[PDB]
Amino acid sequence: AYPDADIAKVAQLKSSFGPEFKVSEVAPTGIDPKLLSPQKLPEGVKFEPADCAKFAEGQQFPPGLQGNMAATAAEGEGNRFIVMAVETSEPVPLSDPGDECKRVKFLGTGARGQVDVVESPQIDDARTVGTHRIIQTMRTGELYNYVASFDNYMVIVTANPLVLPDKPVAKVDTERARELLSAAVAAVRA
Repeated sequence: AYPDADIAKVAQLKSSFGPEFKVSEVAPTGIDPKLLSPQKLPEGVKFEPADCAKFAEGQQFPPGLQGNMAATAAEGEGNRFIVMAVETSEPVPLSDPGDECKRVKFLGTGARGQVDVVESPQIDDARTVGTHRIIQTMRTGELYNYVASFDNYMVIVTANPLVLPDKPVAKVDTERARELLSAAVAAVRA
């Protein structure tokens, strides 16, 4: 379907960031599901709605998947953006909450937080899902995740405030994150 698709083409998105950004890259290499999924929630935390517990974990990559990943990341204007492109031997099941689970809260001794579905862009022949994770750990850590799924490809944009010692926090540029997702999918596909 996507004959010339190549996760290595995420390198193209370097040119999507101005001189105020520091850009880095991860060359194509075997997948590491731990680097791809949101960080694991602590044990014993309780969920609300309780039936929405799975969606709190965000996009998962099953431990059996084979595949490769490449990434482009940028830090600047008080944000970090990571654009990851993944190709697997079969499609990754997409995490896609219904309205019942568009907000999940959780609470435990080590942690408390919230995972909301947020607007994500329409991308031709792809499914897209956006979330906003706000996590307090023993304190607040925040990020936006945008996922695009097509065939055996998955593209993930993660955007978070830079939290630097003794500096104020900036708001996340979610507009830029969403445009990075569209641009990355178009770059990877052709």
